[PDB]
Amino acid sequence: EEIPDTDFDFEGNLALFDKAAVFEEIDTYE
Amino acid sequence: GVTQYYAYVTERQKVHCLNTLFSRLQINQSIIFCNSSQRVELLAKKISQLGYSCFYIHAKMRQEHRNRVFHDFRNGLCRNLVCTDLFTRGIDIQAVNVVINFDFPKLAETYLHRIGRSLGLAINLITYDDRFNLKSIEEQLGTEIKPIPSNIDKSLYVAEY
Repeated sequence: EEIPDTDFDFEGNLALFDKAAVFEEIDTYE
Repeated sequence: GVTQYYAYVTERQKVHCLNTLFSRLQINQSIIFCNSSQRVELLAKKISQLGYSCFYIHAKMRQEHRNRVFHDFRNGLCRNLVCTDLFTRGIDIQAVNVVINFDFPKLAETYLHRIGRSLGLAINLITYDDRFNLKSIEEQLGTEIKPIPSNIDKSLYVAEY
């Protein structure tokens, strides 16, 4: 429903997910 | 020969993301997977509002309805198909060069049955809630799903290239 007039910012949003750090946290605590 | 990528999104970002994919990818035909029948119909309504032709197919339909729609898709009557987990023997439509997991699957066996076989792209929409399933599926399959780059080489999925 929320569609800005500009292209979706793939790169900015991928900075919100530190995949390798999350995975390691998952292995340590979860 | 299938290049796997993920975009990191929230649920409220997914449609804008999908509209950007439609806009910027050299899709010939595409298959888009959601995690339920109800969400499938919802996304087909939405794709149609964004301007794109689509068919849709799910578990809550008669088998022969599903077969005809898929034959109509194979013949090019629409360019995108929205569906649930209907494939057992693989995807044998040659024109499909972009598969999209609008919802990331839970099980590695689900993911395999979606992504065999588009040259082609598999694009995964990943939310924070999908993080454990991303890790589990990467591990079970022995695969890596790389972050979507700003420029996708056309030789990876456009057959003229």
